Amino acid sequence: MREIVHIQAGQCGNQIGAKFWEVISDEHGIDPSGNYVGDSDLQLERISVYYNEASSHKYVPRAILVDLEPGTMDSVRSGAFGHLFRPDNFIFGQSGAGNNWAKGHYTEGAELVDSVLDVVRKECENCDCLQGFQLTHSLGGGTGSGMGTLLISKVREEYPDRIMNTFSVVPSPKVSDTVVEPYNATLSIHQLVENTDETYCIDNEALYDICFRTLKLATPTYGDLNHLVSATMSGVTTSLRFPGQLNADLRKLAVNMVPFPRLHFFMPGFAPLTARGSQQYRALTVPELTQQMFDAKNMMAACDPRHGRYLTVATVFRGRMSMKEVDEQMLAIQSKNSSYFVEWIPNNVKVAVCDIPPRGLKMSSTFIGNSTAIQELFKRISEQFTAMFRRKAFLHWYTGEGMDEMEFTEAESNMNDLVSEYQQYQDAT
Amino acid sequence: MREIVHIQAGQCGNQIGAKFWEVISDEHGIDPSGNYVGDSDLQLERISVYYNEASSHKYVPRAILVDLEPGTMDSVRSGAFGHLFRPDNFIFGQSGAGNNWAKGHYTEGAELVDSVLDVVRKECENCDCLQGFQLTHSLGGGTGSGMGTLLISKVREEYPDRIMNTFSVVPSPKVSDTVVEPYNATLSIHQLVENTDETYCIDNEALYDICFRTLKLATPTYGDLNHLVSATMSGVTTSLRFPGQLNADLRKLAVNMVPFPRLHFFMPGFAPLTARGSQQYRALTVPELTQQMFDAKNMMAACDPRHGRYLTVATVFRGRMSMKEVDEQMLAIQSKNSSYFVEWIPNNVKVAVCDIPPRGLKMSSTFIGNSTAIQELFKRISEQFTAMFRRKAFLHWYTGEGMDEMEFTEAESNMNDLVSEYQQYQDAT
Amino acid sequence: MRECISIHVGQAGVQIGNACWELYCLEHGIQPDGQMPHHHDSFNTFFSETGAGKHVPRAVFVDLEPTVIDEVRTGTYRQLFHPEQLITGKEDAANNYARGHYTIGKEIIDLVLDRIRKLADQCTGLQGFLVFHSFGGGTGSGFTSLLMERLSVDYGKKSKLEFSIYPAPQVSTAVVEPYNSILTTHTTLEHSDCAFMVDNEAIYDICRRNLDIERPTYTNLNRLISQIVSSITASLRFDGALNVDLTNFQTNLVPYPRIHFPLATYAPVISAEKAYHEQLSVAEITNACFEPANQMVKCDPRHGKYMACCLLYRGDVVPKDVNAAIATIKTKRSIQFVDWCPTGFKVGINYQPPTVVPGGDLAKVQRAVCMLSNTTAIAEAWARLDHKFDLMYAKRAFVHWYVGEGMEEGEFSEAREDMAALEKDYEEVGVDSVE
Ligand SMILES: Nc1nc2c(ncn2[C@@H]2O[C@H](COP(=O)(O)OP(=O)(O)OP(=O)(O)O)[C@@H](O)[C@H]2O)c(=O)[nH]1
Ligand SMILES: Nc1nc2c(ncn2[C@@H]2O[C@H](COP(=O)(O)OP(=O)(O)OP(=O)(O)O)[C@@H](O)[C@H]2O)c(=O)[nH]1
Ligand SMILES: Nc1nc2c(ncn2[C@@H]2O[C@H](COP(=O)(O)OP(=O)(O)OP(=O)(O)O)[C@@H](O)[C@H]2O)c(=O)[nH]1
Ligand SMILES: [Mg+2]
Ligand SMILES: [Mg+2]
Ligand SMILES: [Mg+2]
Repeated sequence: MREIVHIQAGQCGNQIGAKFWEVISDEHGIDPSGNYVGDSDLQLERISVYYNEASSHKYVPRAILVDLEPGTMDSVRSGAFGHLFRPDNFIFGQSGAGNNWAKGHYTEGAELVDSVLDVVRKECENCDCLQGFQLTHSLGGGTGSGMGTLLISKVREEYPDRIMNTFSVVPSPKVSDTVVEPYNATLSIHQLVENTDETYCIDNEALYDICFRTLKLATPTYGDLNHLVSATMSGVTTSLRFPGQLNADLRKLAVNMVPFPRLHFFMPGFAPLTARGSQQYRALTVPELTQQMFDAKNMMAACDPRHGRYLTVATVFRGRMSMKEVDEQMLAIQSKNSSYFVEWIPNNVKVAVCDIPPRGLKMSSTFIGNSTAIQELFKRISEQFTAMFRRKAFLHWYTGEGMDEMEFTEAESNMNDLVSEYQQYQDAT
Repeated sequence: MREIVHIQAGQCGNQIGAKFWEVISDEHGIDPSGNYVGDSDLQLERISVYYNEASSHKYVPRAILVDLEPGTMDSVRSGAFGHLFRPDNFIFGQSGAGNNWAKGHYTEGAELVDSVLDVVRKECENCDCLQGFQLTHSLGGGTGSGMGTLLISKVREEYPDRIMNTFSVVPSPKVSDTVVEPYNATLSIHQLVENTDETYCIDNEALYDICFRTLKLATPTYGDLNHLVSATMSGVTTSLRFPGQLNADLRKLAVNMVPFPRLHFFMPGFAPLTARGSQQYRALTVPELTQQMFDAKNMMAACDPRHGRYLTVATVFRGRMSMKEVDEQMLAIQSKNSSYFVEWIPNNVKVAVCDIPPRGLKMSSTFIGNSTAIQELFKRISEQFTAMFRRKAFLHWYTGEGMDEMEFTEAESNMNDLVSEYQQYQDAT
Repeated sequence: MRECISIHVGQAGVQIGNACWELYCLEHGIQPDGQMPHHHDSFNTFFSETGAGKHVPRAVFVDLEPTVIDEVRTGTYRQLFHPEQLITGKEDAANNYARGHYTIGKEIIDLVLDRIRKLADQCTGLQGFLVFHSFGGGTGSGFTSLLMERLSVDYGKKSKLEFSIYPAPQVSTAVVEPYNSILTTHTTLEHSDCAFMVDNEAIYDICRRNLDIERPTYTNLNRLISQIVSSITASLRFDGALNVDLTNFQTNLVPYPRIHFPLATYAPVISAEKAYHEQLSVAEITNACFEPANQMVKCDPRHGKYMACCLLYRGDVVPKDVNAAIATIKTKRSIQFVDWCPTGFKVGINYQPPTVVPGGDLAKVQRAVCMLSNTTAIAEAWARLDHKFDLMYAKRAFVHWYVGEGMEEGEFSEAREDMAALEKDYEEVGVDSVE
């Protein structure tokens, strides 16, 4: 029951989804061929939430991988652990979006979302009781950004009374992967603010800092980055995937962390992160787990929480622990660290505890903070977009495929209004 | 309970500390790999004072080894008995202080002081009830004397209600290891006199004479020199690590040995010290232990006590003895040798007894005397500093990295003020 | 029916009590684990009786440092004590009166009083408290002075006996002993009923000559002090021809409200080999307890005068030769009484001979004498300590540790004038009275 439909967009979505399904199959004891090989029955107790049963006791993921360029699909099909996805779900075009929001939203988007919506409707009607949607993408690319936006809009139109999470790879401030980032970032963020429910912003430079400093890795790669992101996502889902002392669901998290309809940009974090050599010199316990959780250096978004106030915080533990210790340490953290907590939201900490530890670990924890440090990211993106649009660069290639400057002005106004409201609620008494 | 944090700065501190944790591990029966191997259960009764319990019954020392150059950490890490320290505590820079105080207190030490303090603070929270700090450094180097002072000032600003000890190695009159010794020593004492509860001063040639005429050694290397200091360092703490007839602790000594806030420069000592060949011709008993430690020949600081008067005296016995024998002789020593004891301090002797003898000995002790003869050491350093400062020799690489002439003339007036008050109490009636 | 509880404060109190409760468990035949293998009850006054055959002591062990309580928790007397009674802190007072009386000892006093109330309410015929504490320590001299201010308020008028450890003139461990002792005496002078003094140096000489030993560790001294403590409360637990309760000492040894400092004495103290060649009659153990070399405080009674006395015999003792021996003692001119005390003797005879612990230095005897004398000669002990305090305070040595830990410089002056008045009163009334 409570099935979740997973949608992956662009190269980043495809790679992150591949790592995510690797982690989920390892967690549920599913062989790469697609048949159960595990030992305990607690894995089989709730497997329909992500997987889907099929004849000869096979299990097929409920994922819909789609991207305009066929290279990622060919890679995921030819590589290992590609024998279990359903080929019908493999949807692709011929020519990529070319880092163009207009091309990804108005040119290939038409047919691509027609086919994707057909597949989505079939999967949903096959589902018994739909719980929500998951979409992993990037706000910097063309196909991922534009076509994920179109998919989100169509899914919102079709299923108004449903939840969906978006895992967005936000552009970095230091080094830009693409020259025209701000246009796509602004348009995508405007559309998401319009018609999404919750969004977990994830950066790349912050992940690289985490991997180099904490994990002590010399050559951090996209494999490790996607591993970290997938671990965070699995930690998020495990609360309803597995039984526990104090269960939590996606709707519970949304209710507890979203105080206002326009404030759903969270910062994720994971604990514990330790190097291979220095893992036997630490005592795994809730005190040190929370201590590692609640420091800025262990933040997956390139925003320093010391520059803002935590509007709300959620903490999903795993493994076996003591609720007395958990609540006592939460109270201690709140009392010692009151300065950067919002005064008019008393009791601004949500805690959930599961009962199944991750593979090869005694206990872990996932932290999700709705803070006011995203204001700086939105301000930086808005400033870059303002400069680029004022000098009118790269814009005739968004105007030449349907759009106009009215859309850009509206998106910039919406972004500025959002950041102003965010600051004004940070500085409220 | 009542655990202490060990901080080792400079090269001498790392070399002394590398031999200090050899004695503590042998006392508690801790294998070099880090797992308990001892037999008696009294050793493990109080292990949290120095060691830290980890996963799978592993013990990791509560030490923070830091030095500006990476040459010293290579030896301890790559050498034997370097498999038990935590790699996080190994903090080092790239370029040494170059025997400069300014390069270890303003320029290079400011880069590392924000990283070690994040490990000192982390160690305190995991600690149950902090007792105090222990610092081993040198007064003639650049990082041991410059940066070790910086750590003292910052720690004292965060834990005011704590007691810390400095096992400094004060320079020597006969030979100078570095040409610019007085500039570093004078500038460090001006800071150690303000943010330190007690300080144990140790010379180098006074350890050579002891190893020559008493231990009967012809070529005493630094391995046989730091071994003798470590025994004294481990004798102060042993009162709060093992049960005894008359217990003491770090705070208990500071009350008895420090009559005034500025007069806290002590002279340690040890007994028995006998050669390997000539240990069968002596009867190990209390009457000869007290006789051996009260002569000017057996003193680890090259200052003859006959030139001054003992203000207060401690005597931390070990082994198993009779309380009547101990208290009978310290009266005889005081009565027979009443000439060099201060008159306005009746009963200027503190005695404590433990119950666990040191490894390979029936009984031992440790002598700590707050004598007035230390005055003659500060008089000499202030004499050498004055001669160099008038000609402004070597001074222009201290002014070139932050400092100035006005700073020097205040660190020497304070030094001369202490000497004046260290003598007006010797002749006071 | 008659209940009294004992409080042990500091290391000296805990170590003494570790040997005192080894003696009570042997007199009443109580196994170390609380089970059982003049008597009809006996143990009811000290051992509260639980549902099963187990008896638990009415003791409250309190200390600030935990390095000595865990010795009791681990030692052979582990199953006896009630685990909730053993109260311990985090860090000691470090020989500081301020730390153990104003700042550190104030975070634990509320817990200690809870255990006292939970013990007094269970009993019905509570008589008084026994406090075992030192004088030169930090938590044995500053924390025990906080208990009397609180116990004397919750319980209005009850006898509060003490068993102190006076700092010896020559042999001494602490350096700030004159500071702790003067401050404690000035504060406990109003909330105490009778403070017995025992010196560490005097017992060294007693255990050296009479017992003929060479290595008298602290275990030997504590085994001898406990005999006096058990001799005082011998009439409570056993029948006798002439009983003496706890309140009898208050109205017989304290002529004035400020002069309540008797000094204990025990006899006979002989070795095992010397016991065979001695008759051990009543008429000579009385003589042995009166010689100046057998007193347990380093002061000679010859210099002073005996204000009052109290002899507590036990064993095979006839009430006739006790009178004859005492009458001879008064006639001897070595001792002398005060003019305003025509009668100065109080006797008490018990029917229980003293017991001997296994491996003890003392030998089995059938007679014993515990003499508690309130004499003027103790005034020389206050003068010596008052000179040490004035010597260090003139140069203001060690003061900065007390001032910065919750005290004012004026407190040291008040504690000095009080000891000057007490010393003056101890000789003004001990001198001859005109007319
Ligand atoms: N965390 C993470 N991010 C990635 C990874 N691979 C790519 N990205 C990000 O995703 C963006 C790629 O843009 P996409 O949306 O995939 O665009 P595309 O699929 O190449 O097609 P076009 O939009 O037409 O350019 C880059 O800017 C990267 O920052 C990855 O392996 N891990
Ligand atoms: N007792 C003892 N003293 C030592 C030993 N090794 C070095 N020393 C002393 O330590 C001093 C060295 O100065 P340090 O403070 O260590 O200087 P450093 O750590 O090399 O850093 P720089 O001052 O920048 O060179 C010398 O003057 C020696 O007297 C040792 O093994 N035992
Ligand atoms: N007779 C006797 N005296 C003892 C014994 N142990 C300690 N003392 C006395 O106690 C004195 C030390 O002061 P204490 O009150 O015991 O110190 P403490 O109880 O550890 O409390 P702190 O002062 O805070 O450390 C010494 O001078 C001894 O004379 C003992 O076993 N027997
Ligand atoms: Mg592409
Ligand atoms: Mg160096
Ligand atoms: Mg103590």
